[PDB]
Amino acid sequence: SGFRKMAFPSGKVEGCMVQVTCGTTTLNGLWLDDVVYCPRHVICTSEDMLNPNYEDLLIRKSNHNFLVQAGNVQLRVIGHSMQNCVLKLKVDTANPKTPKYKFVRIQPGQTFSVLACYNGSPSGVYQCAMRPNFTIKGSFLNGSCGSVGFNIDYDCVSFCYMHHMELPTGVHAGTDLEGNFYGPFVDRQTAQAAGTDTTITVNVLAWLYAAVINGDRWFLNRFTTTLNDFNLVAMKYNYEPLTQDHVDILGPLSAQTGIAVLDMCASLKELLQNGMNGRTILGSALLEDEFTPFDVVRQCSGVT
Amino acid sequence: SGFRKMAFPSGKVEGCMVQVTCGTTTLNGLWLDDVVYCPRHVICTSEDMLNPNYEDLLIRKSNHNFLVQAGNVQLRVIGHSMQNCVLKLKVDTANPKTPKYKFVRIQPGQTFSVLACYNGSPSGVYQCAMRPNFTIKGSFLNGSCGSVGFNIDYDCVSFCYMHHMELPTGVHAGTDLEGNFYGPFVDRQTAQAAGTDTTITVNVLAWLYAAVINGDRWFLNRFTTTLNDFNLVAMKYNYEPLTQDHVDILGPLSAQTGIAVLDMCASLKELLQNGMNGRTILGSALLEDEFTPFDVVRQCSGVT
Ligand SMILES: Cc1cc(C)cc(CC(=O)Nc2nncn2C)c1
Ligand SMILES: Cc1cc(C)cc(CC(=O)Nc2nncn2C)c1
Repeated sequence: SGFRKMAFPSGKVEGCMVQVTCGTTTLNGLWLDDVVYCPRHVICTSEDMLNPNYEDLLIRKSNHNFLVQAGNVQLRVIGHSMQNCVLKLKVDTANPKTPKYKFVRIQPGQTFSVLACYNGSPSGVYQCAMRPNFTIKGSFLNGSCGSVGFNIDYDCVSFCYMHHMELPTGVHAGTDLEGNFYGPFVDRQTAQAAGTDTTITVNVLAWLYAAVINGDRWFLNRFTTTLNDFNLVAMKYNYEPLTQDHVDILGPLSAQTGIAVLDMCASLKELLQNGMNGRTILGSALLEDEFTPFDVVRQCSGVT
Repeated sequence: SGFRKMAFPSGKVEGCMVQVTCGTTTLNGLWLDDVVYCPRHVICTSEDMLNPNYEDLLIRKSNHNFLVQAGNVQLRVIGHSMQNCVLKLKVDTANPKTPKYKFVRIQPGQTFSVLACYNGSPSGVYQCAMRPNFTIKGSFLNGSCGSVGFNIDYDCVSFCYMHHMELPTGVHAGTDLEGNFYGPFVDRQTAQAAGTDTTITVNVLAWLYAAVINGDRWFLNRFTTTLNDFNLVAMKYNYEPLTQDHVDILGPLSAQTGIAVLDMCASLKELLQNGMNGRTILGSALLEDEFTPFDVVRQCSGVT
């Protein structure tokens, strides 16, 4: 028992991190097979970032201008191309440590682990959620760009995120591995509105089930609710509307605990309307939304 | 910017995990050089665990009874010995993936990453603190025993913890890598009092400095305090007494932010006496004590 904000073991991803330098900018790259993927802003100086013409900036660069180092060994760049906001640097050597992998575009509300890196070296790993507004609340300093987000299903790493920037508000924006930004964000140093964010209702409910499984039960009540009634409360408190698809995904947790999803919704309703009253759930004094129903099942069953 | 409960990259430790089976019990082992380290209770059946005579149980076991598998390959056991609560299984092959390592005994209040494993396979990684009462609040199910805690300084892994058991209260107990339990705990299925726990004051102050660095400043006030006055408040709220050694370790964070340690203590005093008033600090609605001053400096500077 016990429930923690657990990240995936990062080893398979650590073996893919490289340092990419172009001119005076250094950031991280992801080496999979004979291709290194990195944010295209590696070709910019901070001066260019105000309004960069990436096509023009990339034309002034040749394969020999992209310095790729994997630990202490230099990779020979034999091709370069821009795909959306990522550069793909073809190298003459396939990464011997390339794990089985996929590139996936996750949905808002889904979770993933981030391996924060600097100069191609791993600094740490943490679990986070893609917010409903397509930002992430990470921990990224200058040089962290190119650090990636991922999930792991047994031996296959699904890469879902590459870090590109910090918004003026301190939240983080990035792309899938085809270079497409999550959200309306552009790789330009400009005012960028992240939309209104909401709490991931299905995740909070999943976390309440994890709390019951692990012994924290004080919030369970004698009430029930309907999806319509619950959604009027979810609206007031800036929670995502709960759908039958969300109830269906909570099925296994409802079956394991014997607590009907709408009964757990009534507990969540009372917690929203009355607060925690100075009490905690799984060591938290707020309603946690960074665990999906899949994460709860995985952690509660010990999937490796 | 941003501040997360970051774990160390687990790759170097993942390469050391093996599965150890003895009779009908399977748990995790740590393979470093030609030695596999695992909890000695691998030789017990649940029946033995009520009051085990480990010396007698181990005498009935031979090298061929310890089945050690590293992924899918079998290791040949050529020696076995018990050191405190750990078994050391000498194998005929040195782990090719053995990183530079040390065995260290951490102090209460210090933090480390745990690589949770099942059947010798990694499931996830999370950061936690050794509580002042020498327990840890982890996430461990049946089969997680032998999972280890560690810190990493550049290329050297300092192993500090090996998981052994869950107390009847749901908190976790384990040993250093020489098999010595942290705390008064015994590897026996019996009633075991974990002492009174307290909040790690120096860590909360370190986390308040991290909050100021990352923009969360609402808690800063016009007050100061003394170590004596602060400790009267720390006593009332079950916080560890702050010492000059703790103030000295907070030195770098005080210098970086320009906020005197006793001024930050006055903010902490007001937060203890008045609460958060429904506000948050770094995404938390409680005072976080699982970040040491070293962790804050490391994360705020991007150490790899
Ligand atoms: C001027 C400029 C403009 C853009 C669009 C991107 C960057 C990189 C960046 O913000 N990186 C970073 N990652 N975490 C925190 N920070 C500061 C820089
Ligand atoms: C009966 C008995 C007695 C002892 C002293 C140890 C064990 C292993 C154990 O408790 N392992 C475990 N690790 N996380 C959660 N749990 C249940 C079993």
